[PDB]
Amino acid sequence: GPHSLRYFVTAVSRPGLGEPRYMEVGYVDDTEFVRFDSDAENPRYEPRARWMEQEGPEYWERETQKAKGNEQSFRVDLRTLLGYYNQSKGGSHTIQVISGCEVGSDGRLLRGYQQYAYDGCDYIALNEDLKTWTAADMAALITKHKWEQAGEAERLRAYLEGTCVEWLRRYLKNGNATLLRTDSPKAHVTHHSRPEDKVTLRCWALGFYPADITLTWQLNGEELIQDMELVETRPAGDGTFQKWASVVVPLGKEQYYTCHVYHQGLPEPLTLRW
Amino acid sequence: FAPGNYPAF
Amino acid sequence: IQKTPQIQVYSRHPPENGKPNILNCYVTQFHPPHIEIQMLKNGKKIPKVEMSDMSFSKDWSFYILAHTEFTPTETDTYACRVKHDSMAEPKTVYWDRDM
Repeated sequence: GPHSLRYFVTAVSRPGLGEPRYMEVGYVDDTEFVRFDSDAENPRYEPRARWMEQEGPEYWERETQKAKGNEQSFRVDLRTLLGYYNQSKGGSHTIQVISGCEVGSDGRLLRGYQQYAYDGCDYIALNEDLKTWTAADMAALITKHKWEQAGEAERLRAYLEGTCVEWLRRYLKNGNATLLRTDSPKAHVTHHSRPEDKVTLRCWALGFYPADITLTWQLNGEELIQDMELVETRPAGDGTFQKWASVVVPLGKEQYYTCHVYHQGLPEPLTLRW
Repeated sequence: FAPGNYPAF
Repeated sequence: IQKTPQIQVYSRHPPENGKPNILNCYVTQFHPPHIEIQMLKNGKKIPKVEMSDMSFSKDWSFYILAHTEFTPTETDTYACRVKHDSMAEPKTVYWDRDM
């Protein structure tokens, strides 16, 4: 399937409490592999996945130097936006950026993106074409004009189409045993009694990778999608994921309901009943 | 390889 | 824009007393970022908690995982205490091991 390289950046001002909190987190697919945090004892870019041990000390030095530069850039950005939006220095504010590229199974580029947000709202975003920007409001329009007349989209397009894809491939090669693996879900159903003759059936799916999975309850063929209570797939702290889906049913008639689990580690979808 | 230049707003 | 975090507490494996396991506290869909997250064992702060899987969704709200290795016992109680600006009071979600 298609793979992705994502960098999540967040800058948070904290007036009185010093200079802003700055963090960068990188993901190859759903797996975290690099991190930077300004609050660390001594802030460095560092690995979060074992396979990144294959990069030498020159890699980590350059990433750290990049991050140090980016921190200063987002400090300025934070101060700039105070002027633009006419806000006081006493309040805390957040800038978030998501940047990445996605490649197909053959390693060729599918799409690239970068989006900025201020205090949780869309600020400025690169378009599908990778040539132009789109601004959410008038503060972002000022930024839009700065970036057009400096040719920022040209430098970013080069990074996304060239540099981003080339390193993603290397990460997929170096981390193949981790990134290209497939852990199958182990599933089971739990029974939970309730008032007024009802029963909650919960279908669990544990220890699977990658994260993409479908849980569904059925009754005589039809999928109970709207009547399902659900949680978003969630990491289990070891590079695997888990999920559960539940539905309320009448007492005694539990066997007529069935849970179906669709995952790429399951050549045939699981079907559990109780 | 993280982005090395976020241009200022 | 101010969103309350969802707090979910779960182990890596179906819990069995005296078997090494991983307890997770996944805190999701919150804004702003400022947040205090404590993993508790019998009301006492657990010392070595790893913070990981920080990211955000399409609506820009934050997701973050707190987790630690542990071994369940019949008596011990594990919980996750969270403080965030959207809450009137710190929220404590206990680990329901029978869910």
